[PDB]
Amino acid sequence: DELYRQSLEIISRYLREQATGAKDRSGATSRKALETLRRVGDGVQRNHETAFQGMLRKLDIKNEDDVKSLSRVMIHVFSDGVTNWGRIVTLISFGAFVAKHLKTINQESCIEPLAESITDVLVRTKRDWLVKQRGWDGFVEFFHV
Ligand SMILES: O=C(O)c1ccc2c(c1)N(CC1CCC1)C[C@H](c1ccc(Cl)cc1Cl)CO2
Repeated sequence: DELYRQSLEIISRYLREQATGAKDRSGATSRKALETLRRVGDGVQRNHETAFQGMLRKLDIKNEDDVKSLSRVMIHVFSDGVTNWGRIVTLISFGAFVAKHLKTINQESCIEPLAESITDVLVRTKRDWLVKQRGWDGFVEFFHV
């Protein structure tokens, strides 16, 4: 699955850099995908901060067996709705928000697994749409400014 490896690399690096605050095959897209993500994902976290605040709170993340359980509550929400790049970035954006919180409570070791949960669901349930959109090229294309 190349579409998956690439999605995991992107979402993973975004999540890791967002939490750490420090930067870390299908090259000439991934770099633009990550670039677009930083821009719009940051916007989404900013303009939607109080809703993110409240959700993180509703979630109550205290430890490792809180992230695992997460997938339940997460598939529930990304899966209810229409497919568009706007709901995908909010999916990944909140993921970034959770990652920020994890490094706060010493559970940075659960960031990569978190990025996996997110990636598994994004490409497991909308893989065909992604293929249709030409993957991350569609993403970058959609958000040009
Ligand atoms: O309604 C939408 O357009 C919408 C689209 C996607 C989306 C969400 C809302 N949610 C809910 C909102 C309120 C706080 C963000 C977060 C959720 C989610 C993403 C990542 C993790 Cl790590 C856990 C969860 Cl639970 C699933 O991703």
